[PDB]
Amino acid sequence: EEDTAILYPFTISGNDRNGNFTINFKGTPNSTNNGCIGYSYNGDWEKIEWEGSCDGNGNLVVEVPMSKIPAGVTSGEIQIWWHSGDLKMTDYKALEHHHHHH
Ligand SMILES: C[As](C)(=O)[O-]
Repeated sequence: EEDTAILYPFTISGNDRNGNFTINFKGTPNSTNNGCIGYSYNGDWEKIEWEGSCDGNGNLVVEVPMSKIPAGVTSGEIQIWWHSGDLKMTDYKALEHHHHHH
């Protein structure tokens, strides 16, 4: 699982579930891609799947409602699974956290 995916750990509030978890990916223009927002919940690893294509500028914005992550969850990993060309996460915003991946 971890070993074949490209990994981006995160932590969040256990309580606040307003808005979206928004993720910016940069990659080959017109590539197709998928992955998840994974997290631990009561000792299970749960996955919210995402998928999309990069546009002509190489950009892919993924939006996942925060409501999909159960209350009490405080940590996880954004993962890239399939990437037809190149893909990397550059940024995400969840709740009050504006994160840049250097
Ligand atoms: C605010 As930061 C250190 O997660 O880019």
